[PDB]
Amino acid sequence: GRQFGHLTRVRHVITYSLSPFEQRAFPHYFSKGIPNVLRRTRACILRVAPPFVAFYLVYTWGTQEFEKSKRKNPAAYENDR
Amino acid sequence: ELVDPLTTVREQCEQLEKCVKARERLELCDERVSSRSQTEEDCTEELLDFLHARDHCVAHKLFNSLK
Amino acid sequence: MTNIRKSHPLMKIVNNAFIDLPAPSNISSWWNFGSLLGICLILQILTGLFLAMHYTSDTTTAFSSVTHICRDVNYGWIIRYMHANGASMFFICLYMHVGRGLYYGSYTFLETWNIGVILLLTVMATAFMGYVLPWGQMSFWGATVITNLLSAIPYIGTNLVEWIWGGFSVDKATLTRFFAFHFILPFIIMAIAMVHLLFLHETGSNNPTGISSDVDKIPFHPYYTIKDILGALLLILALMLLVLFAPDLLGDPDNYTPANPLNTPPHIKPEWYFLFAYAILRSIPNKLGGVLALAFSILILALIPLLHTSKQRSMMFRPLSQCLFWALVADLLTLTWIGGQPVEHPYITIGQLASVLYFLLILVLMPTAGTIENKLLKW
Amino acid sequence: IWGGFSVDKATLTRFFAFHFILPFIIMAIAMVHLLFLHETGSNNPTGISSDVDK
Amino acid sequence: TSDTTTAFSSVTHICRDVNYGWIIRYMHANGASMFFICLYMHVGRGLYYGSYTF
Amino acid sequence: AVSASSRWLEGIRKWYYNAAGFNKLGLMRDDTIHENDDVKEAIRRLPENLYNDRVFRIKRALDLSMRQQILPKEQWTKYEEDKSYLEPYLKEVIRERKEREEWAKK
Amino acid sequence: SDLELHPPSYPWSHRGLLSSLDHTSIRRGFQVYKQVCSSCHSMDYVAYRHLVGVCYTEDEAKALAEEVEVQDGPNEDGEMFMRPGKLSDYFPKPYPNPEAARAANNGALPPDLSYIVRARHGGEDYVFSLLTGYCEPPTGVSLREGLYFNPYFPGQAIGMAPPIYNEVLEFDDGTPATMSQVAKDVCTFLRWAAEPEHDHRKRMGLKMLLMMGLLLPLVYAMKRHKWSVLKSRKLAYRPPK
Amino acid sequence: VAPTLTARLYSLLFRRTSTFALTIVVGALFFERAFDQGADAIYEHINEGKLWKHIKHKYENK
Ligand code: HEC
Ligand code: HEM
Ligand code: HEM
Ligand code: FES
Repeated sequence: GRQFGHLTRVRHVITYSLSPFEQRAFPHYFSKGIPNVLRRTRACILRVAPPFVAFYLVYTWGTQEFEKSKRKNPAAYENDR
Repeated sequence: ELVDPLTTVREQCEQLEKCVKARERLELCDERVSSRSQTEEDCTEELLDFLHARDHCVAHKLFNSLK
Repeated sequence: MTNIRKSHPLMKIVNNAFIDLPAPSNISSWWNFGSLLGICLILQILTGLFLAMHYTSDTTTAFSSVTHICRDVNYGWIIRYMHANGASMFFICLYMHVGRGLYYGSYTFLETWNIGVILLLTVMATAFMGYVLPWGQMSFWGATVITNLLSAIPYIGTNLVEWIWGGFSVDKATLTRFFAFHFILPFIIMAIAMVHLLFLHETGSNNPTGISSDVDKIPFHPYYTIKDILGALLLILALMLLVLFAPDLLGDPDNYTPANPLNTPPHIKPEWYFLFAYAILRSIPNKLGGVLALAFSILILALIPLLHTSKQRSMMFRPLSQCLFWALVADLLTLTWIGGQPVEHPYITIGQLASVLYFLLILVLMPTAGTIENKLLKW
Repeated sequence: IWGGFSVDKATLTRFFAFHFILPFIIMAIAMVHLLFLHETGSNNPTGISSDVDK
Repeated sequence: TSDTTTAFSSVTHICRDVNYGWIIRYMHANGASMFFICLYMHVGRGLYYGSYTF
Repeated sequence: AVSASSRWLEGIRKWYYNAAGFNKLGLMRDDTIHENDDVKEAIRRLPENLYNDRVFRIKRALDLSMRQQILPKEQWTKYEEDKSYLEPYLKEVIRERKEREEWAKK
Repeated sequence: SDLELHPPSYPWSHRGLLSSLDHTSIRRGFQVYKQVCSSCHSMDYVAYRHLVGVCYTEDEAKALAEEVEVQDGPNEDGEMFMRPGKLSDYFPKPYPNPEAARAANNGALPPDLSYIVRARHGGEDYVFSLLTGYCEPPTGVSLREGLYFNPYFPGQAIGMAPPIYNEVLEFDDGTPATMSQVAKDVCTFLRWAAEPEHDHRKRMGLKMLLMMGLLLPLVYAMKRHKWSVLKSRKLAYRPPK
Repeated sequence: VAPTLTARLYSLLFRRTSTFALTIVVGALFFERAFDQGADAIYEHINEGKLWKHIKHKYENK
């Protein structure tokens, strides 16, 4: 109903925070962040890539398969007859 | 006169192997055709092949060669 | 509520559908689209208007006018492309807004989902006519078949086609009609949006974990506004770059020639998103049975919420579902490129190959997934 | 607003758009005009508080 | 059609070849007029009872 | 007819159980569950000792996800220990309605 | 299914991102059209408004225009004009009518060149290599009389008699005309014609990018700056419990 | 010890939001007059003799 008032009931939690001025926009964003980028990227790339392979394969597979099938009329039947 | 840069740049790439290499195929076609040309055979298909990579070389060169 | 300036017109108290609308803490930039979608649209209306300001719909006029637009009209070149290219962007903006729904199972909300369903169906024809408006060679021929397509109705179609034509052919009035349709139509959507939104206020947005967020909320204004602002700003270049330096990239239609009913194009394709359906369309030799599928293609979205198979909504915890999920992703994109192919024999097979797969992914695999997994965790 | 030295073509075309879209705007506004009315309700010919009888 | 050359001849053509092109055009124009006198009264009521108090 | 394979079943279980990140966020199986009607009143019948603890971990959980940090693995939940506390309450609500559902058939 | 050739990718003075056109070559590229292409293919969409773009002085382009036009204008006071007057006039067609065009071309219909660039696939290099490419009919192939073999050509038999030879003409420059130079010169000309805005449209294209990098981090910072308090939260669960 | 311009600046300008707002337009004005003036040179520096601005001098007023 009333959005902030009545949602849940919660007791004996404590919270701490600072003025945004009190702290920095990039607390080692570069150094400390780069590992975090890496670690989780693999958890996905396990389950992400495998299909993308398949298309590109088939993509070229059919591409070639398409090409010679079309490209060369005197391929199987050459122009002796 | 002026002979153009083109005809020159024409020759520099046709000098390359795959050019003359397939140019043989043209004759491999052509000569066989010359006897057998009664049948449907034509070397056009190969001509394009011949000319394709041919001017792929000719690409970069003459545009510089021109004004 | 003493001296609150948001009471005085009550209208400002309706405004608190935003600024105090709470939201869960963790929200991915995946969620920034709903915003963008509305924003992508606002621009549309405006630009899609000023066009008309110099535009004329007439069989003789329209092309030469549109010719004249980028010629003599101040910035007639920026604007037209702002309209067209901006259209494209609206799509990929849109699909993600879909993709989020699935991948977390946000579709669990039934009605809100359905509104999106209808909402989707609407948008296509808009562009469709919007694409005919150029009266280019393709636009003539493209609609020519797509409209002629509907003739496959066993009985009532015969009259009905010429009716929507208003003729034996594509002739003038068939143009003019569309203009009106294509003109009014967005306003309708904008209304519908306010419905689609509305239910959402009832139950609130969901969170990536697929878990009740009740315990932790956020005042909307200080934060998500910002991430949107940036998110909004993301869109800018995305169009700006394309629209400015390299116009003709997704401007893939090559036809600036006057539409010729005598001439027929050797290649016939709609633009991209129009293809993947049209790809399936190419597949079936049966004329009627094919159309039946194309219809059935999308609408199963609404069916999907019947397919909630598991005790956990989101797919972030189900690898296999996720495995499945990404699998389907490609099957579409293939068809796209497939529909982007002439109908030589591998493609012929290929579509036939990829076609039945598509539904099969949906219609068989996905439900059984959690069934195992429900059983797996011993749930 | 002409877009010209005279009444010529574009001055026409513009209006068409304007004259075309414009009602939809009004229809929206109506829903505002109405809205407040729900707040305080309609009045009665006597110019008197109607509270007692509805 | 809105065009300097077209519009008139088109509108000519409307009541000519268009099914009921005669009823419709007048439904539009004449119907416009009615909207006015409908409207003013809605004003007049407001004053004569002072409904403008809102 | 499974005995040794039964033993073989648990590995993938333990494996699959380890293939879903919430183990690595310190969750359990129960709090994972998608809501439902039975879910609802089930919540009612909980004692706070769990209930509150149910709360915090969730609240704990969400925050981490905000910052894209996964719990230090040492502290990850353990396939040996899964708390079923939900279900002994769940079967009640399931059961009773099935009667009403049926007893109101005829 | 003539093997669809591609004209190879040529570098261009404009090919680069910020790369622009030379108008001098354009000055020439006009001349040939002014000389040749007016044979059949016209361009209906261009006024004499060119002035400074290809650098032409108004007077020049005017006098350049005023030479061109000149048709009737006295039909019982209902007109058009001789001698264009202003430069807003477009460029006279060689043909009154698709009929007079096609029959004269013997069933061939010369396309407009106005927009022709962005129409065909293969860019301007298409025509360049097209006008470049003409080959002798390979062994065992025949043509229609008008049709001339060209490998690029989709049917590879084109009714267009190859116009260009080395020094067909002289240039307004006076640079010796070269079948290649002649070819390359007009290529830019049309390519610009379909895109008069072009060399300008990159200005803001440049201008926006310089502006562009400024804002993005600032927000992203302020973003983080606001969010900073969010990601800095600390929970403590201390049930007295 | 003197305050870094920052400590000056807020005290001077950013404190009163009007001023804080006021300066915004002010520099923005001088900004564009200088800003666009630079890029075009860079632009036309990049394209030399491709433009009438360079080209047209060949034939301009004869
Ligand atoms: C012989 C009269 C004539 C000359 C002179 C002439 N054109 Fe051609 N042109 C034609 C005709 C006729 C065709 C089409 C022939 C065919 O389709 O086989 C054609 C083909 C073309 C095409 C390609 C048509 C297509 O399908 O894309 C272009 C572009 C073109 N002309 C423009 C030019 C240009 C550029 C020049 C100067 C090199 C020129 N015309 C000079 C008559 C001419
Ligand atoms: C969801 C918003 C819109 C969609 C999907 C849409 C669809 C389209 C499309 C796809 C085009 C083709 C663009 C092109 O060919 O360059 C187009 C053009 C056009 N649209 Fe829309 N449009 C939208 C907004 C509008 C609006 C609001 C209007 C009317 C105010 C409008 C009127 C036009 C006009 C006049 C054109 C002519 C330009 C042309 O067709 O090429 N569009 N529209
Ligand atoms: C023009 C098209 C659309 C617009 C403008 C639009 C707009 C929005 C907006 C602004 C939101 C709120 C942001 C959010 O909840 O993440 C939203 C939410 C939603 N929309 Fe739409 N949407 C569109 C299309 C769709 C479609 C096609 C569907 C489904 C078929 C859909 C389903 C949803 C759902 C499920 C949500 C809530 C998701 C959640 O809270 O997790 N929307 N939409
Ligand atoms: S009916 Fe014309 S192609 Fe299928």
